[PDB]
Parts: sequence; C-alpha cells; structure tokens
Amino acid sequence: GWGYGQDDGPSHWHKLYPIAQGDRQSPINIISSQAVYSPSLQPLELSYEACMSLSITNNGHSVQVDFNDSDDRTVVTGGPLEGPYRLKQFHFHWGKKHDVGSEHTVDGKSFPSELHLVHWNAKKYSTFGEAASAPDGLAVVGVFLETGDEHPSMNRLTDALYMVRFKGTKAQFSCFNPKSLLPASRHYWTYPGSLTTPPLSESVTWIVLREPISISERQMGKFRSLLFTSEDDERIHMVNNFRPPQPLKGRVVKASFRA
Ligand SMILES: NS(=O)(=O)c1ccc(C(=O)N2CCC(c3ccccc3)CC2)cc1
Ligand SMILES: [Zn+2]
Repeated sequence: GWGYGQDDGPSHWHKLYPIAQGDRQSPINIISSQAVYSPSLQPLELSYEACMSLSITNNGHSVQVDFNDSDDRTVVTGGPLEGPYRLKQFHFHWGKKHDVGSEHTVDGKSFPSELHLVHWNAKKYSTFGEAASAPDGLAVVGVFLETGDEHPSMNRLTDALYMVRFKGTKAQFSCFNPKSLLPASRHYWTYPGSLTTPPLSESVTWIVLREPISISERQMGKFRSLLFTSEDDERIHMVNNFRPPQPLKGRVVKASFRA
C-alpha cells in the first residue's frame, strides 16, 4: 500500500491517510534554541533486560527487532511519561549517504540514521495495536546514529542482516540488550507527535535523545545492503526509508537540558 519509493513515498501518504496533515505529526525539525528547558521533568530511565529480544525481521520497510512484552521488565519511564511503557520493538531509518537518513533533524541537520525504540502503555491498553491509536498509547525513544568509529555491540546486529536482506524474512535474535545501542547520556527533547509510518496516528510521546551513538561506515553499509524487495523481484535496496520533518503547528518542544 505505502512505501518509500517514488510512487508510494512519504510525499504521497496524505492522499491515503488524511491524518498526515494533522496537528501533531512526526518527525519534526528540532530548533535547539527554541526548545523549552523543563527542569520539572522527571529523570528518563531506560530499564532494559538483557534477554527479552525475540527475532530480527525485514518487513519491507525496515529491519525490526521484536521483544517479549508480556511483562514490565523492559520499559521506559520518567521524563515526560507518567508511567512505564513496555518495549515492543526497535527499528531503523537510514539514507543512501551520510547527509540523509534520520527522520528528526536538529537545527536543519540530518544524521545518516535514526534508531526508534517503540514502547506502549500496557497499563492503560490491552494490546500494542489498541495503544497505537490512542493519544497516550505510545512512547518512542529516538536515537541518532552518526558514522565514524565501529560500534562493538552493533556488530551482532549488522552481522545478522545478511540473513534478512530480503523482504519478508526473519531470524531468531536472542539475548540482544537494546541498552547496548544507547549513548552515555540520557538528555533529550520531548514533544507530542505521531507514528512516522501509516496510519500516522497521533499517539506518540516522542523522546529524542540529544547524544547520538556512532557506528562505522562499514556497519552503516550493512543496512544499505538490505532490500525493499523479495528474493524473486528485482533487487531494490532499502535506503531513504524515512519521512521528512512535518509542521510544528505551535507544539512546544521541551528539553531536559540547556543548549
Ligand atoms: N517510526 S515509529 O513511529 O517509531 C513506528 C512505531 C510503530 C510502528 C509499528 O509497530 N508498526 C506496525 C503496526 C502499524 C499499525 C498500527 C496501528 C494500526 C494499524 C497498523 C504501525 C506500524 C512503526 C513505526
Ligand atoms: Zn521509526
């Protein structure tokens, strides 16, 4: 139905999902000087278990790692959140070159990639799907990826990509701790937004970390080697699977720190 190609890309989604023109769409360009320092905010805590990961999957849009969310062991809490949100999955958005790839931008600057850790409000909703439609249903922590030095923990993931290079394939991915992909800082920006893929529901509290993690150009290349296509179809590389910044429309971006 939708994608990131020339015929089905982001610029066209509004024709299928009208909410794409809504008042709290994501991602956004974060103007650091315009963020409101918010001391009252609570400390952001990412309490992740080491072995809650289930599999790694190429779903045609990204490569996604799914988690066991039957309990509240792997959750995000604090910051703008009133309670814990359980981690359901994490995935990435990236470009064909270093200058593009992230969904959020900071003062007009894009990163080559962006990691999204998707959590849901299991205290208020019965299913991830149900939570994905409600205004306070999801909390996504965004982590920017810069290219430079090799990321040791990332290797276990980038080495697994070959096995899921084609759309619709999956592999077991046990004991991968998502905490290994977080920067040494927990400072962040936060604002009320939406899913960045259809249905584009405005159900997401965004928490974009200030500090990016770094991976090697070689590792970033393993992502650019994935395919949007099936094993039979003509090979079309999975790149530029990101949605561009959307209108802020008077929303206030809060910061946990001072720029
Ligand atoms: N990029 S992101 O905003 O972090 C993000 C967050 C969540 C998802 C996600 O889990 N999927 C699968 C379920 C689908 C869906 C939800 C509700 C109703 C119908 C279909 C939405 C996309 C994708 C990207
Ligand atoms: Zn995403």
